[PDB]
Amino acid sequence: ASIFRCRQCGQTISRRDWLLPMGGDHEHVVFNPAGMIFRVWCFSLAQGLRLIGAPSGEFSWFKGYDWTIALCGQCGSHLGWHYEGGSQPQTFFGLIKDRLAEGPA
Ligand SMILES: Nc1cccc2c1C(=O)N([C@H]1CCC(=O)NC1=O)C2=O
Ligand SMILES: [Zn+2]
Repeated sequence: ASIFRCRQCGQTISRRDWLLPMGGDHEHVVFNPAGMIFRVWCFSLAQGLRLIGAPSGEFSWFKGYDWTIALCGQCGSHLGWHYEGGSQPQTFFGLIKDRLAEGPA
């Protein structure tokens, strides 16, 4: 249980080693304006995604950061968001825990 894959298809996405304690905890539970609750795990790094469009600050869960939707690059499943434009770090990924599968490298 060291690498994270897309639950829907298997695409390699991230690694346990790349978890990022933002504000002291890698896990942040948040809601969007449609009321959907997400258990977001922050990662300093991820691969295998497709980052869609240009960034937006609207509704951002992380102060100082703008977001882009992050899809699985293989199957299109919405896996989370890429955050940029901030500070320490300038960028990171916020991925929806239950949309990944954990397993051996
Ligand atoms: N405006 C809408 C409308 C529908 C769904 C979402 C947003 C929205 O902003 N986010 C996220 C994007 C990422 C973020 O940081 N905050 C959000 O509320 C959504 O899931
Ligand atoms: Zn996928």
